[PDB]
Amino acid sequence: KVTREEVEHIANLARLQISPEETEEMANTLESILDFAKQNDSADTEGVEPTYHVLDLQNVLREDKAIKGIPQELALKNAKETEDGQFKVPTI
Amino acid sequence: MHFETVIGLEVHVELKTDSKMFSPSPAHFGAEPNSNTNVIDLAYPGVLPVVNKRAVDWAMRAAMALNMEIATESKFDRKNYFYPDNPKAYQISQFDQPIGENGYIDIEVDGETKRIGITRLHMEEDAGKSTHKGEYSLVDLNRQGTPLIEIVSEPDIRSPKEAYAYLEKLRSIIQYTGVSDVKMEEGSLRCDANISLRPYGQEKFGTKAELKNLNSFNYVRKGLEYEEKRQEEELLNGGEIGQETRRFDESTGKTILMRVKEGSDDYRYFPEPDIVPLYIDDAWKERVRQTIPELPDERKAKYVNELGLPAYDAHVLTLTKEMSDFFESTIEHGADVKLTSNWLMGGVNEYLNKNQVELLDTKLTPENLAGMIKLIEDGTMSSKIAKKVFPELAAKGGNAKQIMEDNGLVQISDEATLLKFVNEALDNNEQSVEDYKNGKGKAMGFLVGQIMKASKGQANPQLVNQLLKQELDKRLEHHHHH
Amino acid sequence: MSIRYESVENLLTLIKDKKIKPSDVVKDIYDAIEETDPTIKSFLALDKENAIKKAQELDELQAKDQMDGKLFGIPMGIKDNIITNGLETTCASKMLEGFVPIYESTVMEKLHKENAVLIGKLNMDEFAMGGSTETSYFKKTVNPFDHKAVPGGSSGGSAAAVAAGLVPLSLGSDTGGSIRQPAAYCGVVGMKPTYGRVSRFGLVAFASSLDQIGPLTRNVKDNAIVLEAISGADVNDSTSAPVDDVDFTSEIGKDIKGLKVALPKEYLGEGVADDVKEAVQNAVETLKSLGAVVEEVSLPNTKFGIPSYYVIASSEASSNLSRFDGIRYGYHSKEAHSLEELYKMSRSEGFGKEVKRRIFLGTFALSSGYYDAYYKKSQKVRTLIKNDFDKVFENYDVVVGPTAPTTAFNLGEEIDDPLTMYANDLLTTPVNLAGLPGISVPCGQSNGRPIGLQFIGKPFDEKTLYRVAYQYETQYNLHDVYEKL
Ligand SMILES: [Mg+2]
Repeated sequence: KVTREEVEHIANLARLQISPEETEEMANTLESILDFAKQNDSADTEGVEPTYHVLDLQNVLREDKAIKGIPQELALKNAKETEDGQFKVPTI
Repeated sequence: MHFETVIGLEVHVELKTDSKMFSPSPAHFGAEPNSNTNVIDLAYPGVLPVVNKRAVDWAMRAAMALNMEIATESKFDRKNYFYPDNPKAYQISQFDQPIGENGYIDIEVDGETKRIGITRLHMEEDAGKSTHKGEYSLVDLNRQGTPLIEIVSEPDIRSPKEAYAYLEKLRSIIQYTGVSDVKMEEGSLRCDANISLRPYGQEKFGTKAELKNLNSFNYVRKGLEYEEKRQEEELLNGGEIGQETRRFDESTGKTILMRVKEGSDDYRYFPEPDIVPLYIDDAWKERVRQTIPELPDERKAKYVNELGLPAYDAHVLTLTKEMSDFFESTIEHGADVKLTSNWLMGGVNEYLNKNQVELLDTKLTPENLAGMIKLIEDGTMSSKIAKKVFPELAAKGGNAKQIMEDNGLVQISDEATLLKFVNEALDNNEQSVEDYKNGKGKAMGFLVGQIMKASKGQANPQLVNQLLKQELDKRLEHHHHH
Repeated sequence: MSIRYESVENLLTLIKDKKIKPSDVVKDIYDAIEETDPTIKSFLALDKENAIKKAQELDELQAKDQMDGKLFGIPMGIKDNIITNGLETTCASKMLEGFVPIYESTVMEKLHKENAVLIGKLNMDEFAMGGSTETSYFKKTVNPFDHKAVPGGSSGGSAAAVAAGLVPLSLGSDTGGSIRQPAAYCGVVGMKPTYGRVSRFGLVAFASSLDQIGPLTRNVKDNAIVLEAISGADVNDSTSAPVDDVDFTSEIGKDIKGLKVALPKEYLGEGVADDVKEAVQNAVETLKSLGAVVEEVSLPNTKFGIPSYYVIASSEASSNLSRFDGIRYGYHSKEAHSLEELYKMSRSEGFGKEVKRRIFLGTFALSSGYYDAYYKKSQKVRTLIKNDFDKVFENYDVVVGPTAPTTAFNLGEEIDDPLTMYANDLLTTPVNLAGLPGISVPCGQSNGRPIGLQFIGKPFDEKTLYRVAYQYETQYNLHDVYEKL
């Protein structure tokens, strides 16, 4: 089964806040889902290569030609917090 | 106890392409924050990565220059992590199929050369920039997405000095490929160092540290020197072992603990679905291989075995491709090999450093430089006069001969013309001539002065003096006139 | 001639023959929306002002005899995860409520070029995760055939708006059956083309290796006409296929005598309801009556479609949705103080429960120690599922089966049951896993609710799918029922 620490670890990796209630919920929610996911273990994948790209296509490259960036005002248009032409966030 | 110092270096090189790695925006930007971005760099909902063709070719070229095995099948992977300068919350990089693998470079530290293996070279994008300003940080994504190649060495480095030597050679080889300017002061060359000590006899290591903020070749060696000693003391003091991330302090020369890594950072690496796989065929590899010029090691070998130049000379002259090309172009113009080597290593490099200016950005040319060297070779121009002409030639170009005479710096040393000055001096200074025969004072000094005036400060001091004395001595005679 | 129930094909003719002005076409559309959508609730942001303006432009072109475009004057509804420059695109999430894009998605660039008229955006499950559209942060779309039933998901709005006679065409997106399942539930035609057939540039990503935009219409031919307009290579999407031939109507009308149809035994397996099973078996007989050769085959790894899909899509989502941090756009938690809180609070407050559930599971599936056992294992299973089809296509032209295991279920019946709702993707997920094209057309009704028939084809063989689907459609369809709802 899933431990509390492991749950909090996943939430941190995903950058999601989690409360005591939610933590226990996911503790169980996780198994119910893992048991569901474990259905894949019934498939025989011996010697089988994983599929990363479903499409048979390779070498799609873009010529190195620069295209001017958009105006600063447009790049910041949808940002909630900005200052001096930059995105503003709590100290890093 | 005795211990083995194991060091590994993680280097990043900025490719000087026109556009970004997975975005069409410019790789070079101005001063206005967030003026060099597009929806891709901004990680807008729905955007996709479009890999830069030249970036791949250049990554391949660099890998080949490092003697690596070039992948046939290669792809990109997402390195997942949240950070303000990494908008997508993942950096597109390469995990298990890097462009290059298992290369190496030879270095010189003490006596025999040592081969340092280079595990891999892979492509990825750079992050944006975050500046503090009080209790908050400001994010500028102009640099986000710029092309980077990561070069990880095998952990074969055994001392801070070796680390410096590795970096110097690596920098030189990459500089020759022309894919980057690789300058730490400008950030086009970056290096993080990883070090840990192992007491001889057993296999366990003491604490391991990742060193950050090594912004120069000297700070790298100095950071490692201090860390190696700190770790030695910890080893002897039985201090706790662990994975540390420390930042070097330039104003102190020490390393400060940034964090005590617990476990391992989980980047949830997985193959990037948005970029189709790379299938690097023979023709492609052959095409790129043909763009690689003679590299440092091969050139200095010739300078030593063929030109007979000292190992020192061969090393300095091949530090950069431009210096090497200039040297070769100058000696082909008939300039003495040894003299050309000396001027490039000394006067030229000295001039370049003093004016913070690159060789090809001066007015010096293999032609006008060889010209100057020839004048010093035949004795027409002294080293002292050379110190006056060279700077003028480098600054405004032209030709040594012309500069020398158009300034009255031509020294007269041929006994022929010098005899003319001497004879004129004797005829025009009869009283002094006799004063000499009578030792009435400083006749010799006076006569030499007149010649210096007559020759406008060109006559060879030592030679005038000698010729003067000779002729004066032959004349212990006399006469009269009204 | 309230043209709300006219086909794309017929509407085109009406406009070209100058029997109606584009401006009046648009008036009819908004009248329909005002009258019917309060009930159906398929639309989110409407673009009425711009739509009226565009129609005036087209009125002029009509007058001057300069009516260029594959969809000249044709109204369109667009799923809200498809970027529309200057028009609110929310993905039905609080995370992007009020979000106005500053660029244009490729499919929209193409549709505007063919002169279609943008009517508005359509409701969907939040960030395309779900099979009923009930997770929408804004409203719960209902099934036009039964208002107590769900319209399917995640493209519920796209299916409903078309079935309800609001627009003649809509675009949806399909990651695990998100276009086909709702088309099946709402009794309309829905195609998820071959992976790479339609650009993903401008499609807010769910699962990059599975997602694909596709059209929903009231008939097969209208569907092919629309696919023709949105398909094609795109320099902005490296996964878009370099296939310039986008002629999908050329085979429509030709017979299917001798066509080799494969019926997988697993597609009529235990999880398929009796009424759906009966309708599909009758459809198989219809296919035979038309001259097709229908024989049973086996796609043995079918049962793994749901879990492989779930793991892969969730993992990819745990990466594709990581850009949402409230920094550059979208929801920004006002009460966050530290950087960690900004990320965590903006994401926990901005994302709905199902979305966070999937992000969590995906993050876990990719985490140290579980990666091989979950994510990578699923990618190997995906290979097996693709191999199943390859073997069948060596001897058969197309694959047929039900689109969904049951008719649409009730609103509120499976919404608090995550496990249960995914069961509805039994027959659709293998298609995305294999990257194949798949189209759903109605083949019957049970208690008034539509049943879908699915045709799966070879890579880029949408022409053949439309050919067989059209022939089946000549025998059974709901063309006359729509206008009667
Ligand atoms: Mg790196």
